[PDB]
Amino acid sequence: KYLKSVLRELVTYLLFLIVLCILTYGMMSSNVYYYTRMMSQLFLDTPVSKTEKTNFKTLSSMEDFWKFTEGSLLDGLYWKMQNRSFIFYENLLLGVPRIRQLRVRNGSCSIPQDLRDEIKECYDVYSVSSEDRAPFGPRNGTAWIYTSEKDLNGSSHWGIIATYSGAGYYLDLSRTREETAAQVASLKKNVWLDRGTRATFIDFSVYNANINLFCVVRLLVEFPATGGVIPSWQFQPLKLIRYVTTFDFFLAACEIIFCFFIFYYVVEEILEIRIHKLHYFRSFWNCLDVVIVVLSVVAIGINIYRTSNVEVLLQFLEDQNTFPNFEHLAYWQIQFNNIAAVTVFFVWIKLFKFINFNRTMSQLSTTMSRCAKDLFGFAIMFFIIFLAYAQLAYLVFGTQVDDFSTFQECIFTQFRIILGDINFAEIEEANRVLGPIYFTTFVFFMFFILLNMFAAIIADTYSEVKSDLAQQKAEM
Amino acid sequence: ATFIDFSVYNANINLFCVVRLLVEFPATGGVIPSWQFQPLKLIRYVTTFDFFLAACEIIFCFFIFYYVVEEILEIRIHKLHYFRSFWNCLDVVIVVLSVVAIGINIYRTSNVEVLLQFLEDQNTFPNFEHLAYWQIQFNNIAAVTVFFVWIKLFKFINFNRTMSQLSTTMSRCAKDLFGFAIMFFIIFLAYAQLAYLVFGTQVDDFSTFQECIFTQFRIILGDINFAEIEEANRVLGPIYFTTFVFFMFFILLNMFAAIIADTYSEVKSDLAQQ
Amino acid sequence: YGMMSSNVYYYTRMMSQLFLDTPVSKTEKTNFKTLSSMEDFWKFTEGSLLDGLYWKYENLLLGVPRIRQLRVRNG
Amino acid sequence: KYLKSVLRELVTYLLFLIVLCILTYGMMSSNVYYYTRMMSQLFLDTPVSKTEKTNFKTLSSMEDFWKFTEGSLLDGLYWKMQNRSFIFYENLLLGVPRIRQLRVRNGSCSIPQDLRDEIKECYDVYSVSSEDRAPFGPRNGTAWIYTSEKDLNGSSHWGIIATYSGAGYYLDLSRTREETAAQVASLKKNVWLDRGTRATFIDFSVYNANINLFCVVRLLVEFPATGGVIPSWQFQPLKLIRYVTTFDFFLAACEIIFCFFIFYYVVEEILEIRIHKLHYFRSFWNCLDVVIVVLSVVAIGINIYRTSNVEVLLQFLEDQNTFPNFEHLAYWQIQFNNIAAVTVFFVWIKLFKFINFNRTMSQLSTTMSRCAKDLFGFAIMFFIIFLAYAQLAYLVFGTQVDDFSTFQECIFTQFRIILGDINFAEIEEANRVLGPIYFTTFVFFMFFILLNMFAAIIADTYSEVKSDLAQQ
Amino acid sequence: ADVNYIVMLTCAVCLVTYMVM
Amino acid sequence: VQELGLSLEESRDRLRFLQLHNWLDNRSRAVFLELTRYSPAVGLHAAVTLRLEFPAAGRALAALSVRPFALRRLSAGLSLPLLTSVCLLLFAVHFAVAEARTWHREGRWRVLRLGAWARWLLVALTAATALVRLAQLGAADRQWTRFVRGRPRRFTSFDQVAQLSSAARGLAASLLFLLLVKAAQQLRFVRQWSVFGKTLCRALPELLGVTLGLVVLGALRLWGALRLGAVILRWRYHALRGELY
Amino acid sequence: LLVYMLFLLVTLLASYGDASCHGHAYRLQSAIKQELHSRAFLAITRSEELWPWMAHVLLPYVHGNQSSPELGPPRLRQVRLQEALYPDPPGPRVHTCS
Ligand SMILES: *[C@@H]1O[C@H](CO)[C@@H](O)[C@H](O)[C@H]1NC(C)=O
Ligand SMILES: *[C@@H]1O[C@H](CO)[C@@H](O)[C@H](O)[C@H]1NC(C)=O
Ligand SMILES: *[C@@H]1O[C@H](CO)[C@@H](O)[C@H](O)[C@H]1NC(C)=O
Repeated sequence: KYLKSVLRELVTYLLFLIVLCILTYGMMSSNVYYYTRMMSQLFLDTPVSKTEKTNFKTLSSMEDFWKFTEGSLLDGLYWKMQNRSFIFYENLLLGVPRIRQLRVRNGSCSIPQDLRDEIKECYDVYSVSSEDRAPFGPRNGTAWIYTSEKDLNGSSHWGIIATYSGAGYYLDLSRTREETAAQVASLKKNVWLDRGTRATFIDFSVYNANINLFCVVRLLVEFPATGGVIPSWQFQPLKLIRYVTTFDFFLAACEIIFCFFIFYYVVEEILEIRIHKLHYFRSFWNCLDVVIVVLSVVAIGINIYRTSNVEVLLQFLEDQNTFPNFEHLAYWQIQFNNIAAVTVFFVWIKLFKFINFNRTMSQLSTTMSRCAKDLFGFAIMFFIIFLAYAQLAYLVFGTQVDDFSTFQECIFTQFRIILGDINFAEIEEANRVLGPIYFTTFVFFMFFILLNMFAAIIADTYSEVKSDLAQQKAEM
Repeated sequence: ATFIDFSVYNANINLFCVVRLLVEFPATGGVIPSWQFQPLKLIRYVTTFDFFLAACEIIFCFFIFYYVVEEILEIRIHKLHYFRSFWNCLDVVIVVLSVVAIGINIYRTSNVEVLLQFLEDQNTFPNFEHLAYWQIQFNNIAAVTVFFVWIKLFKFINFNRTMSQLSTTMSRCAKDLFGFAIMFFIIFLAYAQLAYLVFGTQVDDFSTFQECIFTQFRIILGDINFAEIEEANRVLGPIYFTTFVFFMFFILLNMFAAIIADTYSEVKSDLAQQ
Repeated sequence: YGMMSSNVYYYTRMMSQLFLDTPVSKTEKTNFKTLSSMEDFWKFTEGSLLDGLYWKYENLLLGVPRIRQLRVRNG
Repeated sequence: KYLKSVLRELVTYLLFLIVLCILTYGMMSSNVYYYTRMMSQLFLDTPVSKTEKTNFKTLSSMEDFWKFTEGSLLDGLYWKMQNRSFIFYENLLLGVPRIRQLRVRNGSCSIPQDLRDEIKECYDVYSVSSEDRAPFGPRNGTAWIYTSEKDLNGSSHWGIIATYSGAGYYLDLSRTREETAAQVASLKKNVWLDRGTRATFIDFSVYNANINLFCVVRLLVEFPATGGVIPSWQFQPLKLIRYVTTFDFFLAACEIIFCFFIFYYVVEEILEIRIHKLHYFRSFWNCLDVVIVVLSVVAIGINIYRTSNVEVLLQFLEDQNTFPNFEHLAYWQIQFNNIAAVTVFFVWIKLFKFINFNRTMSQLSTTMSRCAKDLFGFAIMFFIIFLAYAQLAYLVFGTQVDDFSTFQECIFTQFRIILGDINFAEIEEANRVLGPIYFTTFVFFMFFILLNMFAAIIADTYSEVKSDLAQQ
Repeated sequence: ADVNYIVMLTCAVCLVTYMVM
Repeated sequence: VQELGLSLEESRDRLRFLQLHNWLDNRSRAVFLELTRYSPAVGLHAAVTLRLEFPAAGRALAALSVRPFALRRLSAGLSLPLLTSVCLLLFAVHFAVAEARTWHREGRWRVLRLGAWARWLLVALTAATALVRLAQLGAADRQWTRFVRGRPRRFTSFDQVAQLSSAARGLAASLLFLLLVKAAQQLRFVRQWSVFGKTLCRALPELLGVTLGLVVLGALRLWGALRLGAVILRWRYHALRGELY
Repeated sequence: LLVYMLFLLVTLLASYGDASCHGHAYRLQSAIKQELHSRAFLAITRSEELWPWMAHVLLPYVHGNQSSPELGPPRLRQVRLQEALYPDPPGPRVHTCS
């Protein structure tokens, strides 16, 4: 026999793959790319004013942030409809935008008494233990009174420099430009962004009723304690009113079928986890099954948790004069996409378990399997020198090059040098003598001396496997 | 959508020109412009070389008739197992492509007398989109035909012993190359789907599936950008890049080298021994 | 080789430069490759299109140009 | 014994290579390639006028060409002083440019009977048997005189699209802008050329007083009878005033020493030919010596030709109102490149002869005998596929890509794709289908098959040679 | 939330040397 | 040298008054412009300099460089660099005495041995790393006390400390890189993984020789262009693994 | 093995013991160069725009209300070498120094 079981095991896998492919096709349309592109180009490409040539991406001073927040920002937000405000006469700006900042207090750090006679105040790096909570300025409204993270219904962000909190001093802008401009001018007249600020957030959302699909926007400007301006942005095309069309019902049915399939697989895996064999971890085709099941279970858990709580949208729809809070939904959508992509990638990789239909594929699979052990053995030795080079580059160049700034960047730039992409002219001025020595020795050693070992091992293993297979056939 | 088009003559150099300017308004707002320009020459009667090219075309038709009659009289000999040669299933491609080219050319030149009667510039818009469309297909068909006829020189060139050895090396390993290319493309499509799901809406290099495939091919060529991949996803982006680079440049690529190398060595050893 | 002249590429590039590279108007820089709004499209319609069409490059128009529109319905 | 023949010869070859390198050290500047590239790139930057900006590639229609002709078409060389006309006080108004144009005659064939009244100006391709000397226009001056090229101190054309003979007419500029502008304006009033011109060549000689070295610029234009014109331009650093200081004497002494060494080697070979094995070619290693002898003979002939041209050119500069005739010694840069290649080949031969002292670090790199040809079978089958792809790309593209405009540079574009420089910004919209297909099927068949087999072909050779060495 | 690398490096070295020993 | 004044209006007045005299306009080999940028938030200093070169009377060449460092004086006590830069001297002395105890033990002719030379490069590197840090600490302390002595009127040019703080960090990274290479070498003890290192050992001589032969013949990519090294590595690895089994 | 591990621990303490200000130094230097308009300061090639440069972007930086605490007045230096040279022939400079 040995063929009736494999046929069922293959047809069920093909059905599951078809269902997953339909499901992943249904979630990735073509309008979202252009939607995001128009939003980004409207908000991140237009200059601050007609004379200045700096956009949001090239902010370089705290004065430039004030110049941007009145001008390009207000031009993008409020459009004179031929009251409400449609972004492109298509995208509706629902609610009102909100701006908030995080600041620290004076005397946070300690200047040495040797030079205390000239330095009066200091402000350390951002930290939860050393953030200001006292009122300042004219002291009327929420822009000058500290508000707890719990009352703001926010969460952390994990910015480039650090992980900011959700608290701070916030202010809800108006619904029309004539009042938002006045509010921003009032915030600028009194000193609201002094040396003590560390971050500033601007966020809003749009609907674009033509295609039922939201879009949340967040703009973050970071002020490090060492000076400078670090901008950031994020656009997320959410979708919260899913069940409108027939295709949406079809997608829901496909999701239910996928849940049934994953239940059947977990049942049939827990069935054979002990019956056919106990403690079978030497196959690598069953260690993949548990990964598939775990990833899919996590995906369904995230999906069922995210869509179960949409009370924010309803409570906004009761009264549309307040700021909608859609941060958590966007975060969970990003997490769900990240999980689903990996899940489908492993599902596609799983296909290798069945392509053994003839001698040509069987011998190739045998060659690939037999050469895994020594390749793994040599990979450790290769990566030891690779990480030694990475740490050398990080220590020597990791402060004046902008490309070796952190360890991950050193790893990635060495991988790119393996591809022969990165030029060497930006290292000699960083360091005159050790720069080109590093580049030359690294390319000399890793480029062919330690790189063709993989090819040699693979070639020798394949040749000897083929020779043995041919020899045993003739011996029989 | 909005279409703007017209036709141009330019009496100086006898080359017509039909244009088409397209501006698209997506449902999300914005403008997407596009264009296409296509010169045309439908006189072909200017000097003594007109009859030269006519004679060339008619003798080409005679050659095509000879080739098709030769093939059909060969069909009078063994019918099946005729396709497992790669030099007989290609000659039918040659004749069918050339016949399609001849038919499309005669169809295109059949409707030309309407083109001349607009130099008076009457008050009527000419519909010239069919002629432009049929000038694009003909060029592609001719290019593919000339490519294949250039390729078909190997069946004559392999009578040299070294050329024969290279041809034997190629023929004896094609099955292994196809078998391994299946696995290679399965892995390639898995990575392409991963990238499309992750960087679908931000990079403009992974806007669509085919664009993802072409971007991965350029990555293999060594044309990574990596400036937008890292910012599109701080995690799981660099992971994808590093794993793709490792698996491709370290493992998958060398298998082709191993197959070709040992196949060539085995073939030459067997040939010398025999 | 006979059916491939050299004038076609030069003529196509010249037409592209005439109709796609010139600015819409002497006051802004938005040529046809960088349309961003309906107003810019209108400015092009009274602008570079008319200049390149009825030129004082030395080509002559035959027939008459036509403009067409596609649209959808409300609701 | 058995060691002098592998040591003295190697030492002599190394000394000859060192002498050649010393001679070539003060022969040409290190930026010769960059200078040549800059000269070739900036040879098509002629504006039209103050009204229109129709450049050379933007003036093909009526008014564009009219604007290009009327303007600074002849004002590039002559500039107003802060007479004389020096752009940067390096090339003063010492001489005038020359223009040569070759034409043919029509009516050298019979029109068809059907088109007897339709085809009258039916002219075939220009050839040697289609030479005419019929002048047209009103005879008012000496600019419409008929003359040959042998008696006018000239040569042939050697064009791109048409290699016409020396027949035609010649035109010379002036030594000042005041007369040149008036002459150009008078000529532009009426017609100046016909449609029967086959080849056109503009030759300019410049003194370049900043650095003592003759400079020649050549611009070629040829129009065939099948339609289309192939334009080209190039520059050559002619060597005719190289006698400046003791460096010229040192170079002459080095050339004399090289000639004496070549003569001694030829004498030794002759003495080792008639009294030894002669008319033998079944060695497959002596061909290197034959090629070295041929290269030395070619270098000697090039030096002799340069000396003859210099001697002939010594009769110029008689008056202070003529131009320097440099149309006979324009093979100096090519000769210098050939000399550098010969020196490199001599160094390679010396290294190959002296590498025998290596125990095993050079024995594995000597596989030419085992690989006698053994490799052209791959080069031919690679170039056939390369030309097939080049033809396919030049046919399917070539109208809306701005890159694949002509074959010779389509080859370069595919080479750059192989090297890693990929654009892929114009192929995709030029043709959405069959555009990406070309790129993918090209990269797959180049980077996975052919470039991967050319490694195996030398791998198996190395393994075979190592097996022979081990078994021996 | 500031991290001190001294104790981390010391413990890592101790654990690694224990494993090899 | 000029002090560029002390006040904002004084700076402008000095600039104009001294600029109407043309003191650096004719010859002016170089000018230079350097200043300090202490930051209290992170406890880091910064040596900033702006150089401007006049090679030819007319055209001027300009460049700049900013070197940040952490000023830590030797007299601060028993700071971590001081503790870690004195036991490194002890390790260097231990290695030197251990190699000297072998030199005389074996006699002479201990040259042309990598083990006899790799153990002296390590000693030299450790000694240099130990001494450069002490020099940096001493220089930093001297500069700081000089500055505090004349704070309202002196400049003290902290650039030397920035130079030494980078040299020491480079040496400390090179030493760690060498240690990591040694750790990689120590991986051969696995029975099935001992093949790689010794195959490399037998392959390097001829490989370097033939690379030198090719480079003499010519910086074009020939070796790694497509493949040659894999050819030799495959043969040597196959032969050695066949002998091993 | 114990000696090797101890030496590795010592060198790790020497090297990465203070490897927490490494990022801060990078951010500081990036902030300093961008503020001084480094790309603008390198763009100047004549000996007259230097004065408007350091008269509108350097003085407000070094001298200000708070203006990035300084710790020391800046200095200006010069060298003239007393063997005054002459302008070179026109064209590219002699990039070997004379
Ligand atoms: C913060 O406190 C310090 C300590 O007295 C003081 O010098 C400084 O002026 C204070 N900052 C503000 C903004 O008042
Ligand atoms: C704060 O409140 C006072 C009291 O009503 C009001 O006059 C003032 O305009 C408000 N804003 C500021 C900036 O003082
Ligand atoms: C935060 O709490 C709830 C959200 O569930 C909401 O009713 C309240 O208005 C929110 N407050 C602000 C300031 O958004």
